[PDB]
Amino acid sequence: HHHHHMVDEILKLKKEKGYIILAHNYQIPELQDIADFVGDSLQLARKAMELSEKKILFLGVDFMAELVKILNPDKKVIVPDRSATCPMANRLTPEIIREYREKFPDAPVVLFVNSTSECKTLADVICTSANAVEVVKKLDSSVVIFGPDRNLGEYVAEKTGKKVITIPENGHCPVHQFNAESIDAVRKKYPDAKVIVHPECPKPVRDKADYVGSTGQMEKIPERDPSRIFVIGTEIGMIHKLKKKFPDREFVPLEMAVCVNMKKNTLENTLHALQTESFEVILPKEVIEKAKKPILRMFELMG
Ligand code: SF4
Ligand SMILES: [Cl-]
Ligand SMILES: [Cl-]
Repeated sequence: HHHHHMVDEILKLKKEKGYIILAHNYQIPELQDIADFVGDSLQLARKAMELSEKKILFLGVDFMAELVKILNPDKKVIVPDRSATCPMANRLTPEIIREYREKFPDAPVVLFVNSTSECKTLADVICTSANAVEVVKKLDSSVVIFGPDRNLGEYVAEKTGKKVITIPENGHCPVHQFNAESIDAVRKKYPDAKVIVHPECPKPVRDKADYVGSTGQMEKIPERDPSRIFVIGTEIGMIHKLKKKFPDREFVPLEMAVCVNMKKNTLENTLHALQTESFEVILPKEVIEKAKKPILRMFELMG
């Protein structure tokens, strides 16, 4: 009854106070269901650019809320838990970027969107899981600096044939460290299922999958693949999203994988956020201006 109370009050306050709710794919299902749009980080930031509303309640982690703010600088962006963050992103530092630029000055700095806003001010181009191959393909250089995810960087090297210098050392997402034995098991249990895993997964997992793709790419695979069962190698929130879009398919987690930071957002603190209209995401004007440069370069490459 309190969830119904909270859901009803959340819906009431968002209309009353003029908020659009954007939720990342990895939010708990109860928050996905009250959001106006559910998607990946860049998808939500670009969706916000289209909106006539000027107030956004963002449900994800801090670098994503900040990406919304960078591309929507004149909108008020609030989050329910100001400590929700990406530990992988936080392991890459300005000092490491500057060190590697000095070592490899002819190598463009390609930063995965899962990166701090401060790191973005130092990057030559931003990329996402879905466009990293195309972005690195179109760059002039046969060598790039790439971070913060080593698995994604090595996947890009495989697909482009280019040299990819990854930073920091052992940059990785703990959520996507499935083991390849999980794929061996599902091949036995569901011999006709299609296995889709994220490019942030380790190479033995990527190489055993039917598809490697971002969450956005996962959402599009059943549009062209009629298989009845998909096994999904990413954070558990995506199962809810996929089942909602394709109710006549079955979606099976490769393993249970939970991002603790994504789960910091709850109905209760989401309600608190609408009641208090906090916590506002604020970036210095200078950070927004500098971080926009590699984001626009990414838009330009994607043509
Ligand atoms: S799922 Fe991994 S990459 Fe995404 S926010 Fe959580 S820790 Fe960071
Ligand atoms: Cl704006
Ligand atoms: Cl993520």
